[PDB]
Amino acid sequence: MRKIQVGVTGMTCAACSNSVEAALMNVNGVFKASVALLQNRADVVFDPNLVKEEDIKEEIEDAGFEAEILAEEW
Ligand SMILES: [Li+]
Ligand SMILES: [Zn+2]
Repeated sequence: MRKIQVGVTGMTCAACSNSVEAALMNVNGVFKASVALLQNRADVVFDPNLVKEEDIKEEIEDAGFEAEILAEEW
């Protein structure tokens, strides 16, 4: 696995953050998704054999938000 810190804009309630988490957990290859409503962040642990950063970004976009990778954690 690798871990990325994704920036997300548009989340303004608990349901929003939950929706982003749910969306991410439905992406094949994503092991863990932790969303921080207050910080415009979604931290994602994923298997690069099965999914990449762009796909993670796209899943968040498809959910209804805007996203870009902020940093690689490990
Ligand atoms: Li925010
Ligand atoms: Zn909301």
